[PDB]
Amino acid sequence: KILMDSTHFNEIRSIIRSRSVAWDALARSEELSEIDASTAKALESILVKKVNGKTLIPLIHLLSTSDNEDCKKSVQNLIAELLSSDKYGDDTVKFFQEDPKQLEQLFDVSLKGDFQTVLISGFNVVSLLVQNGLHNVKLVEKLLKNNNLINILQNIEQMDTCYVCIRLLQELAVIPEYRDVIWLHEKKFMPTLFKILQRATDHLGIQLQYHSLLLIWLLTFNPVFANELVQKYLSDFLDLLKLVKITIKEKVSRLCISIILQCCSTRVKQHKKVIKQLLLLGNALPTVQSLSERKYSDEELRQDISNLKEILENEYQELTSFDEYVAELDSKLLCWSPPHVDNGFWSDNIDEFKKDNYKIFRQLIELLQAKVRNGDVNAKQEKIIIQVALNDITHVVELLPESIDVLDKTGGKADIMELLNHSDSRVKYEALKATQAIIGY
Amino acid sequence: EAEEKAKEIQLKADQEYEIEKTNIVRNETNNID
Amino acid sequence: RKYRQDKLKQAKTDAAKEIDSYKIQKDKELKEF
Repeated sequence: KILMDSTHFNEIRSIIRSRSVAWDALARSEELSEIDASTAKALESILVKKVNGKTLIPLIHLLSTSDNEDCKKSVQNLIAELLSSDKYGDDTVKFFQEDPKQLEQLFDVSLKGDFQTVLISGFNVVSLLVQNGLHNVKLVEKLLKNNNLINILQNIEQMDTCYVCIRLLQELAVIPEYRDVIWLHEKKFMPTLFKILQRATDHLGIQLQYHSLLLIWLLTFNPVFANELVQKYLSDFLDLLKLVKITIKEKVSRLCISIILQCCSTRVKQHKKVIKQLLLLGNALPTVQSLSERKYSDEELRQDISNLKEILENEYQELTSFDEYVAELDSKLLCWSPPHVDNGFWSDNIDEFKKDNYKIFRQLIELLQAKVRNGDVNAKQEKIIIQVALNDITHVVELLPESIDVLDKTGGKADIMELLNHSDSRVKYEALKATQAIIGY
Repeated sequence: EAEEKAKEIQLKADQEYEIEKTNIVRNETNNID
Repeated sequence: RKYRQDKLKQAKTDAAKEIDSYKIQKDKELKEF
């Protein structure tokens, strides 16, 4: 196979070879012809253990004729072994390149039959398509669109199948047309990649995560695909950074750094906007600063981390605390940021809050109302957000008192009164402080 | 075969650099046109 | 890996220079037309 050296590929090949059907037995059961049985036996002796060569067509015909699951698994295992073998496999790939019917038959066999047989056939098809002459974007797209490939990729329990699928996609990503096909497949099944990234952030799993990161980086190599994937998941960069920080593997960290840089690379559209959004939301600058302080054995990974840190510092140089506050308000997430407890920041941002008919004050009132609606859950993060919103409302009432009337009109006083009866002690104290700042002493 | 895979991965990076060179062709083409 | 990495820099420069010449050649055809 193309990536038969992987543990998942070896396990799939062993599973396929476990269900083996003899060519003579298939011929006896009218599942193959005598010449087809002889060709299948020759191929089995050559690969599973003489090369069939031109006889591989009779073996494929016998496999198609033998609809039994065991026979299909044996044929897939023989094909995978031939692809792994140096003498064999290459001849089959050349024949498929010369005759598109053979390539079409191999593509149809891929992701078909038994799960082990489907995996072996897909690996054989990927190995055949590895050659430039036999490469076909349409065949790769058809194999990806198969339900078996999607099930293998989404098989959380079957980590080996997902790792094999990710490795096959990464290998196919070299060809630009196959790279576009892999990008389309990623756009279709981004949920599997997101789940893999979340599992890595929170062995077979490590290899699958590394393959997924490599495929993501290969897709992001194209600026259009990177720009499209940037808006697909705003938290993808944060998840990748968390996985890189958690993972100690140099290769995985380097791949994550390259993927993060590709999204913020100048080639991708809205590079400055994407970098600013990443720094404001995922705290790219602090993570990059922490990574720079940490020592990495790999020189390439260290250089990538240094470049990412420089890019984050350049992006944060233009940004200010006001941009961070605006991003936090837009994301409706507040965890007692330094600006909330900074008297100078509130004093210098009081006019900005009341600007545009107190647009920031209205947004804060809406966030407080949403937290009050979400106050039934009374989660720790929700309680912290509610307390931060109450503190911000108290500050915007103490300074620029004109906003107090707007808050009262928008139900801010009612929200504060409702929060005064909250079970949480901190929320009740914050609401009492806001009420005291409103009309109290 | 582990060393060959690293060279092949680096060879893929050479193709990516060549693709980057092909990207500069678009900028050069607009000036000639 | 280092040998192929060095070829990436050469590919990024040789292909870009060759592609720029091709664009100039296309401009000559447009001027003749």
